[PDB]
Amino acid sequence: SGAGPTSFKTMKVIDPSDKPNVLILGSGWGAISFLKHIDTKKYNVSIISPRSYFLFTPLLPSAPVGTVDEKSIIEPIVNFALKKKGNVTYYEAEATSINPDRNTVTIKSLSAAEIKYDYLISAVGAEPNTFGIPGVTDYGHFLKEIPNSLEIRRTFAANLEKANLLPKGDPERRRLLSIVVVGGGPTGVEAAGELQDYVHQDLRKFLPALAEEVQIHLVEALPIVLNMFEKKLSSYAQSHLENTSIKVHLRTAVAKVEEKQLLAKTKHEDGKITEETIPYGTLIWATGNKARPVITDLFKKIPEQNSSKRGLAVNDFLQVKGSNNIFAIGDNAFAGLPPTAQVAHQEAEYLAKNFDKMAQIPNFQKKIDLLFEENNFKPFKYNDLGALAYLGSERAIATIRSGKRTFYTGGGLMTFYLWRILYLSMILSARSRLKVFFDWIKLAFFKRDFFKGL
Amino acid sequence: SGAGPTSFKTMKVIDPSDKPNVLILGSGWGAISFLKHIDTKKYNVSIISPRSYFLFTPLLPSAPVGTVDEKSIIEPIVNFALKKKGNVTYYEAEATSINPDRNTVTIKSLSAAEIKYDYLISAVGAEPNTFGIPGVTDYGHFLKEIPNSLEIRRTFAANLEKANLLPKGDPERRRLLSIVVVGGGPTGVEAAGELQDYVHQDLRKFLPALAEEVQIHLVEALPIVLNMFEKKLSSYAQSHLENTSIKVHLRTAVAKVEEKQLLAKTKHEDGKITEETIPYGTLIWATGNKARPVITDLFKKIPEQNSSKRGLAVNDFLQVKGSNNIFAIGDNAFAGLPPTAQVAHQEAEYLAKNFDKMAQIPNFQKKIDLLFEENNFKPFKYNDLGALAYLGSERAIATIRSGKRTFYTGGGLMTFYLWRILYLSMILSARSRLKVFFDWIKLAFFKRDFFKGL
Ligand SMILES: Cc1cc2nc3c(=O)[nH]c(=O)nc-3n(C[C@H](O)[C@H](O)[C@H](O)COP(=O)(O)OP(=O)(O)OC[C@H]3O[C@@H](n4cnc5c(N)ncnc54)[C@H](O)[C@@H]3O)c2cc1C
Ligand SMILES: Cc1cc2nc3c(=O)[nH]c(=O)nc-3n(C[C@H](O)[C@H](O)[C@H](O)COP(=O)(O)OP(=O)(O)OC[C@H]3O[C@@H](n4cnc5c(N)ncnc54)[C@H](O)[C@@H]3O)c2cc1C
Ligand SMILES: C/C=C(C)/C=C\C=C/[C@H](OC)[C@@H](C)[C@@H](OC)[C@@H](C)CCc1oc2c(O)c(OC)cc(OC)c2c(=O)c1C
Ligand SMILES: C/C=C(C)/C=C\C=C/[C@H](OC)[C@@H](C)[C@@H](OC)[C@@H](C)CCc1oc2c(O)c(OC)cc(OC)c2c(=O)c1C
Ligand SMILES: C\C=C(C)/C=C/C=C\[C@H](OC)[C@@H](C)[C@@H](OC)[C@@H](C)CCc1oc2c(O)c(OC)cc(OC)c2c(=O)c1C
Ligand SMILES: C\C=C(C)/C=C/C=C\[C@H](OC)[C@@H](C)[C@@H](OC)[C@@H](C)CCc1oc2c(O)c(OC)cc(OC)c2c(=O)c1C
Ligand SMILES: [Mg+2]
Ligand SMILES: [Mg+2]
Ligand SMILES: [Mg+2]
Ligand SMILES: [Mg+2]
Ligand SMILES: [Mg+2]
Ligand SMILES: [Mg+2]
Ligand SMILES: [Mg+2]
Ligand SMILES: [Mg+2]
Repeated sequence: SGAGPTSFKTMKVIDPSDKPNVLILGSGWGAISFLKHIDTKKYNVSIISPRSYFLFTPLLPSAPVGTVDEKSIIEPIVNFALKKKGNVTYYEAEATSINPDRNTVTIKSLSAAEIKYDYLISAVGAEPNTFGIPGVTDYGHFLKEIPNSLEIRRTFAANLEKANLLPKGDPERRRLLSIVVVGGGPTGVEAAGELQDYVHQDLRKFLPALAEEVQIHLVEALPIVLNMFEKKLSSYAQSHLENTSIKVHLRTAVAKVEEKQLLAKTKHEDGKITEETIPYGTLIWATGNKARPVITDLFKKIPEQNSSKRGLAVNDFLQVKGSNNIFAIGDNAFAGLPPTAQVAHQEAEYLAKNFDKMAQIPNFQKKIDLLFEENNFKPFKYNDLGALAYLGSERAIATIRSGKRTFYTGGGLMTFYLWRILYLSMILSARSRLKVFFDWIKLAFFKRDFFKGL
Repeated sequence: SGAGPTSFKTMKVIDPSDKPNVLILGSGWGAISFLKHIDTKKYNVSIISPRSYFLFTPLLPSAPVGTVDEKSIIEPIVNFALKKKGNVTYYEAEATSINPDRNTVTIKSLSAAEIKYDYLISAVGAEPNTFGIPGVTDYGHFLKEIPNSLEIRRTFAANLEKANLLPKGDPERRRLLSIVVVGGGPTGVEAAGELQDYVHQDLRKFLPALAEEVQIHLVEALPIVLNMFEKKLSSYAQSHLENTSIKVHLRTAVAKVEEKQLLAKTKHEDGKITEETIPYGTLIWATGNKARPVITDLFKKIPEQNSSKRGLAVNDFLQVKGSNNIFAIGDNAFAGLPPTAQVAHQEAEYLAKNFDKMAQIPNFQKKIDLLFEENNFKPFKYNDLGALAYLGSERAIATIRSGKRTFYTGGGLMTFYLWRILYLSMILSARSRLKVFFDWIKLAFFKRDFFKGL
């Protein structure tokens, strides 16, 4: 086919086939968690993704400022594939059309056909949502993929360089040193906190006059940040952010983004609506999920998905409603659950175990959930294990749970240490775990590397 | 001035001046070793260099394949500057003309004036010499600066990708997997060895068919590799290189480099001259020093330098012959010594100590060596401490000495461990030392990162 140059087929065995062809879309939390658990001797497993590596997304906000290095939080797909007992095929390409009628996926490669399947596992994720707000794509940076980390560093480094040539009182200097982060979830909060850490811990030590003039803004439409946590943790988080000099704009929406300024509209608690023009040098847009084009295209082809908006509606067995043989997990699937890596991972593990049982029942190996129900398959039940968020300045919040029971809840320095330990344990490869560990040790003794060219 | 955006002046004290203006050209072994030892309270110290960081050159051959990371072997100049007690000025620019008549250096910035001096310390180094051989600059890669490391990785990665799409017996596949390294000194030998390590230790584990078809060529005009070592070590080195499958072409000169092949001419020991067309995919040109344009320009302006070729001829006090106030150290200076980091470092330390004594004698602070001779300054005496070279496959050679006495001489696994320990001790910053240490630990457990995009 016309797939990219990082494409492969592993060769653990000599392929004759009798086995169903299982095609996975994506190389992220859902796809790779599924790959880790799927039996590649029961099924012929293929993967379509434009990205030849897994990204440990929870540490992406640490990468732009060099708290961790970009290499440390990625792992090539081939390394996961080579742990499998059977053969794995990877096509470096993006799915452009899912064709349920003829059981194929049309692919195109950026760096260059229809790929057949018996079962499809869609895990392409979601893209950042700009909500049609003008100027976001022209002037803002997303914080979603490794290239975004590099772009943010290049932008902020260039702004610091330009600001440094202007006199202390110049409003252009002040503007160039202004950062606006939109989104009060973990990504935006952690982006803000990591930037504030860089500025106050490292930049201050060699460019103190620049550092003291940096202003970080966090903008969020809801009345609180981190609304997945209990109220006292959200309040603690906001108070801490404010204590580190981050200006938090709650109940605030960005109406437009222009080149050198953006318009923020606040609906205050008293009901008044005010507008503020916020000059900015660096805009990070860290909010909103929306369905990718290949997914919104699929909505039109399955009657039961015609009303879908956020993602593919899936049943208790993670089948795409209206399809006998397409499953969806993670951010591209709507199952009434939050768009988190935790959800993607559990969905993937559940689904892989279902595929083990499916190989024992002849009807699967030759009312869409009839066979699942007749054979007494348990429905998927998400177990919320809690939530973590780094807040800058060696503070984190954490709620740790399982079922109705909460084991731990709190914030402070101890919680930051817990945050680090838990994140290390959740990294999917030993290589990436060691690299992140070393990044953090180096950080205890030395400043971060903040190089525009590396 | 019109210097680049990484330019700075440190502000340890409030500058009034009475002190001579000492201007350093470069940010490499000579310049940074000199900076480390120069008293910035006795002198107003400025630096002109287009590169805002120090490069630990002895580990550059390890960088293309990810034995070490590029970040690990560099250190920003500002970090050395901030260790000094006085103020240090850095201009991100290249010296384009040294103007001895008016005691200035003309600068231009790549990323944009005449800078005055009382004393000039030239340490701009030398550039790779192609010897006018056609095609070297069109098709070859130097191995001199960080961007070259990135370029070599991009080229070899792209070649492996292309070769992987061709059938096992295709001569284009074989060509794309052919590497030619020109130069049998430490740089070329280590480049070859590091590439052979990557191919046989890492690539082989996931692309064995590609790996087994890679051919590395080492081409050298002299009858032996590593001619700075004793004969038995050179012979051991060649034998080891050959034992790892590197084809060593001694007594061989490259007559021309074309796009897909180069012509190698061998004068055999029996006197016959043969030609071989060597197909290649990656060419690394790791031989020959030549004077940079700013230096060859200076030859014409000082009568005593009119006959100079290799570099500025310097006297026993490292003064440029024909100048009262220009000194030169490292590869841009000819003192009858080899172009090595060891020589540059000793020259720099010697010269900085001379500047300490110069500040005590009024004639320096307001026959070019008359004042040095009258005041009984000791001439510079190079102390050869030995030589080290990595050979791939966990083997190194080492000769360790001081004066007439040799403490150690040998090759093998133990010498490789010694090579690592010695290299770590010679890195100029604790940050870089820790990063290299961590790179090597990670390598003991995991494959190298060989990413075209990072
Ligand atoms: C910066 C950041 C920090 C986060 N932190 C946390 C956290 O701390 N905790 C938490 O629970 N969640 C976190 N999340 C959310 C979590 O990353 C997502 O919920 C998770 O990525 C969902 O997994 P997924 O497999 O659906 O999507 P992803 O992991 O995004 O993977 C999607 C994959 O599909 C590929 N792809 C895209 N288009 C196509 C196409 N057309 N065809 C084929 N493949 C395609 C992509 O390249 C990618 O490999 C974070 C997200 C971000 C962006
Ligand atoms: C890959 C490699 C491996 C090596 N390994 C070893 C080894 O193991 N042992 C050993 O003893 N030696 C080694 N060397 C040799 C050693 O690096 C040189 O002898 C040493 O660099 C000389 O120091 P220098 O200060 O003269 O030049 P450099 O260290 O090359 O520094 C020159 C500086 O001048 C700057 N510059 C260039 N043009 C201008 C301009 N117009 N104006 C101002 N600044 C300019 C450059 O950016 C650079 O900062 C190696 C060299 C290479 C390339
Ligand atoms: C009786 C107990 C049962 C039945 C199961 C687990 C019990 C204890 C666990 O720890 C031992 C659990 C408390 C601890 O870790 C799971 C939680 C902090 C997990 C919280 C947690 O997890 C994630 C996770 O697991 C992922 O997987 C790859 C991915 C994730 O995206 C970042 C997360 C995640 O963001 C969070 C917050
Ligand atoms: C009586 C002893 C005296 C008076 C002085 C030193 C004695 C022992 C030393 O080790 C303790 C010495 C043996 C040991 O290290 C210096 C040698 C292996 C050094 C060999 C050595 O050195 C370099 C060096 O030093 C540099 O400096 C920055 C830079 C260098 O470029 C890479 C080198 C270098 O390439 C080599 C080979
Ligand atoms: C007597 C017997 C033994 C084995 C003694 C071991 C002593 C230290 C260990 O190293 C060897 C070390 C690994 C261990 O203890 C600090 C941590 C995992 C504990 C948790 C811990 O603490 C931190 C810490 O304390 C810091 O302090 C300045 C800084 C830190 O980051 C900013 C951390 C940290 O991020 C974590 C996770
Ligand atoms: C009983 C009391 C103590 C303190 C015991 C300490 C044991 C190990 C140390 O780690 C804690 C370790 C740092 C130390 O010993 C291996 C090295 C510096 C010794 C020199 C050494 O050896 C290597 C080695 O042996 C390897 O083997 C598979 C691999 C190696 O690279 C490829 C090296 C190596 O590159 C070096 C420099
Ligand atoms: Mg995925
Ligand atoms: Mg992702
Ligand atoms: Mg998904
Ligand atoms: Mg996603
Ligand atoms: Mg230098
Ligand atoms: Mg250099
Ligand atoms: Mg020099
Ligand atoms: Mg040089």
